[PDB]
Amino acid sequence: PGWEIIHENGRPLYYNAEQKTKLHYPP
Repeated sequence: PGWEIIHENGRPLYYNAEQKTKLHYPP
């Protein structure tokens, strides 16, 4: 929960503020 999706340097990557996480794909 909390994970989202935004733009880092041009590509849409997964975001997360609830746990302060980031990525481009799930586990």
